[PDB]
Amino acid sequence: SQIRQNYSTEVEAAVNRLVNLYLRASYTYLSLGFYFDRDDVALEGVCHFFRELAEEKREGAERLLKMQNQRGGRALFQDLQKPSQDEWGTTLDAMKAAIVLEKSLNQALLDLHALGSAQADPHLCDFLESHFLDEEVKLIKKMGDHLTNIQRLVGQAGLGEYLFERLTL
Amino acid sequence: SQIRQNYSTEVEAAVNRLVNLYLRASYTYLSLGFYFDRDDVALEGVCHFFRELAEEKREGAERLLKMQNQRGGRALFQDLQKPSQDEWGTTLDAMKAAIVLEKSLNQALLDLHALGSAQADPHLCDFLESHFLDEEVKLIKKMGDHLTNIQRLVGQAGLGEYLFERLTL
Amino acid sequence: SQIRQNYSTEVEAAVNRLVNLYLRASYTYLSLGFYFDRDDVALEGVCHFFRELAEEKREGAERLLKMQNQRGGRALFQDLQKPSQDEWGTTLDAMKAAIVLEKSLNQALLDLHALGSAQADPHLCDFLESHFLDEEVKLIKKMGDHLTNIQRLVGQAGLGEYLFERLTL
Amino acid sequence: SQIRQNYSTEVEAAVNRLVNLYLRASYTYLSLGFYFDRDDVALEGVCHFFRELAEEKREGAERLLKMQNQRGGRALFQDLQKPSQDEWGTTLDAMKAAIVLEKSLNQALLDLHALGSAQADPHLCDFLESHFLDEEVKLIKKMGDHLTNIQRLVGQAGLGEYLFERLTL
Repeated sequence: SQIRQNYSTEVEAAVNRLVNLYLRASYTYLSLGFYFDRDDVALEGVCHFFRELAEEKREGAERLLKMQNQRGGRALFQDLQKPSQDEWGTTLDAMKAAIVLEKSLNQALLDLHALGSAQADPHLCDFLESHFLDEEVKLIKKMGDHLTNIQRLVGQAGLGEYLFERLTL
Repeated sequence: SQIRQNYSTEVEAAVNRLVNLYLRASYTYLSLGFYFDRDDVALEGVCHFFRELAEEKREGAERLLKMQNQRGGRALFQDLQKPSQDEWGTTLDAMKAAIVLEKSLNQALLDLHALGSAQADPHLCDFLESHFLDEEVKLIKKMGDHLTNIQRLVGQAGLGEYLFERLTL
Repeated sequence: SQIRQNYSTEVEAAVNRLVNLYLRASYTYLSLGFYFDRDDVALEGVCHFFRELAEEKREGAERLLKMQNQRGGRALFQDLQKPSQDEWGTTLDAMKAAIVLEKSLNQALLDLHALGSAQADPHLCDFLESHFLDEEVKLIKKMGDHLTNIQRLVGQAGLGEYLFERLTL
Repeated sequence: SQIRQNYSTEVEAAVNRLVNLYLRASYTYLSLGFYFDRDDVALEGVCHFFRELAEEKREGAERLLKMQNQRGGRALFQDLQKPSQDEWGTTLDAMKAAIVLEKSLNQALLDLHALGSAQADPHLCDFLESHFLDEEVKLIKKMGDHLTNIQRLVGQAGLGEYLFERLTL
């Protein structure tokens, strides 16, 4: 590549894997969202929460792909594996699964940042810090907040799950 | 002081102690507010309530400091002791601690008013009446109202604490 | 903490100490500001300068406290020690004391950044860089500029101090 | 008087004397203001300062006269003695004379408040507190501030007096 400069093949490959992770997360949130739109689940506020997150993760993947091209790397796409569950249980179960998912994305971000630091790639480090690391920390705090409120509420579970959907989401 | 007139050294000293009390209360409310912002507490309406009060108490201290200078007294600052607790328990526990705190501020206000009356300092008495005594009485009534509603609600405690935060605060 | 990830206990503790430092600085600027509001000092522009800084330092402490909660650390508050002086002398003396104070805050920021780098905590490093390090450098440059102008002016000290307050502050 | 209630003859008489004091102060400020409008003094900002105060004192006297009628007392007017000086010297001399004058008004206000308290006349006490006592304290603080700045400036007296008039008044 005529433009490629200070961009290691290790970072290029790790960026492609992170793209796959973000598209996988988007797919998981798509499944979470439509599960809560089932007539026998019917928690529209929970559906909207996860569908919003599906779009966020997809836009994350696109920003990584744009940056890959800006640095002169080459995007490589792999199969997207299906979400880990077909049915997601209660709002509590779903929010726990979502926190687990975001923490695995955050760890991938941190690992890629460590690689960029080891390769002395400051543009990559700045890119992750500006557009991903703070967003992950804020999102995980929000999900933690939600988890705590769901748990406080489902100590009469049906009533609690309805009130959280109506008054928080 | 060229401007000092009818302003006793006893009142000057008591004003400085009241400034310390108001800054201490501000600090306590700062700790109360961020406790309820913890991910394992997560009651944003309670956090906002106490953070608003932290600002009110700080503005109280500043008004006392401005008046101290207007009368020709000299502000003297002392160490600010840390809040009495590191963790504040439930919304009920926190609102009880807050009422206790405001009643101690109110008693300090009343004692300073009694001193000004004993020293025949009508400007001081009017200053306390216009800017502090009514505000304390209104605030304590509001906290009493909140206490009663929290108590009525936590007769299913988790559900009650969530509903109060969502629908009152 | 359910949300805590890549956040060492050493950083958590250093963040709490930085919160104490910023609240102490806020308290110092409160004392500086009201000193210049004394009827026998009467430099309103200097009072406004330091009172503005008291608010900035308080907002700094609050941003650190918010970030502490976002990462899953636990805020711990300690006694706030009183400012180092009761009377601050001339505008020159006060601006020297203020520069000394800001450089000690800056050094604490730099030490915390070094700790985060040693712990491979890029979210912390980015947080300090975005919200604190540039603000400190700009503020210290401004105080240096002010110091130089005060010094040029007080080579007829009373006249110089009045003109600086009227025409710069 | 059909309407007179809880209004002692001692308070009625003291209100009439305070009216004379306020009209005398108004007259003094009229003389101060036009002295600084002399072509051989020519400090227009000082002239405007004292002429503003002449109007304030006149409005004070009118408010006392209105209150006298509201309580059913009878206004009695006496000769107004001329100001104590024909020429007022420098801005420094004039501001010292003005502070002396305001402190004598303040002491008269405080004495009348003490009389009302001794006569258990709360309407009188409230009237003085709302409309006079705070205004006097603020005005005396401002004059103290001005005095300090004039003194700092006239440590090159002609230049100092010009700069104060131009940049403060």
